[PDB]
Amino acid sequence: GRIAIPGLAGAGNSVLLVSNLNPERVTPQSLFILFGVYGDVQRVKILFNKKENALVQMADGNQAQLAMSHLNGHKLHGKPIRITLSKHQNVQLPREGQEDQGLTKDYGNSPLHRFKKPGSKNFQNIFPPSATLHLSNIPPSVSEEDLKVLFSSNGGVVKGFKFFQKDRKMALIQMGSVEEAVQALIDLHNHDLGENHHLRVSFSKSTI
RNA sequence: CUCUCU
RNA sequence: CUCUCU
Repeated sequence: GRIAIPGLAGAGNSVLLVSNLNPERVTPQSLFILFGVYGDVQRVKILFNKKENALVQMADGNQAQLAMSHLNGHKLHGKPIRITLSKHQNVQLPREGQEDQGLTKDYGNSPLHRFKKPGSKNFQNIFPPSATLHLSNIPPSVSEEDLKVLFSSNGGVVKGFKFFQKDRKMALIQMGSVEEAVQALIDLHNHDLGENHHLRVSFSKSTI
């Protein structure tokens, strides 16, 4: 009789097979915002411009499971994303400053995101995609009237909005749909006014 | 000059 | 049509 495949037992891999995307319209940064709220990309391999495919490396297999749970089938920019638990474990990283520039993005020392093992404070603000938003790291350099233009730029129905007088880094906001709220996260998370002064974006725990 | 719930 | 194109 023929031989078997001993590598077929390869589960809990911490990588994701990320497939069926439109690489014409979704960047390593858009991926990084999404997968990095859910579970923290250490790397983003993209194969080439018409493979329609990527091979993501996340912090842990349970965090990869949660990212998959929110992103397998996701509606962004055109095509529905496809995902599975992969078969790999690491990516090689090409060179010191070549092709890692967009096709093997090193987030192992990210400029602005990280996670740890479960039970850390890092997990406290992960919420499922909802029409209601919770917004943070907001500088004195903007007001209510500016933040309306940010979320209106999405197209764009701002339902609701209350600034946080109690703790002035923050606001609560709401949109007319979940897809508006999702694309407002994809847009405005890390919209930079300065070196630490940028928008930070989650879905809400609670209502306005 | 760093993280996120009213 | 589902994975390392340096």
